[PDB]
Amino acid sequence: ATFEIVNRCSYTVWAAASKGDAALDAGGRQLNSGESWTINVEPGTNGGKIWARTDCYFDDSGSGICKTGDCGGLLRCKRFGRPPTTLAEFSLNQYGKDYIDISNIKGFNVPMNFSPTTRGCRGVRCAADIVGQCPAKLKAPGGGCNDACTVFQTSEYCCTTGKCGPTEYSRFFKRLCPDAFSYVLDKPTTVTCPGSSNYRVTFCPTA
Repeated sequence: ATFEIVNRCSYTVWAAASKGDAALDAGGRQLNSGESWTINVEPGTNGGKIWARTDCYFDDSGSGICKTGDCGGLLRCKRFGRPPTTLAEFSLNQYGKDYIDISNIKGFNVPMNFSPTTRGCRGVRCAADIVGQCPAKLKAPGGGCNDACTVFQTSEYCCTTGKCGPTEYSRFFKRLCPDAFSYVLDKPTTVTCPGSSNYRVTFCPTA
């Protein structure tokens, strides 16, 4: 119900929180190095995601653009962010439980730790330097490292028929970040927590 979004990176980022068809709390906010943003997420939200955006520019009305994770050019996101985007995923109060995970299925742009601040479970993280190690063909000019489905648009990478296996590209993300989904059908890396737990999403955790 309460998430703290901390930016431990030495660079500014524009946090974002959405569930695809609506914002979570204010949906987005500028987050300078060291600043923390506290938001409230309604119990039961399904398919919620938190992520960071880099190199953004917003006018007074709140309209603009970012190089990674841009959401329809809005400061306060309603829709999901545009790849590459390391994703903090969660579905709350699902059958008495809470479910969280980190995903690289949509690429990686910023290192991240996702941990409960209440008891009953553990957190997950993906802090390796994926952007610096990013394969030549996946590097995104705007910054970040694209997932292979975003770059090649193939049934295999996008797991279109719900029938797909790991790939050299998915193995890259998996190699650097074991505890994060590297592709749609990756062995679940989801964590189960008590219903209504509180959480903290830290960007650049080992920074």
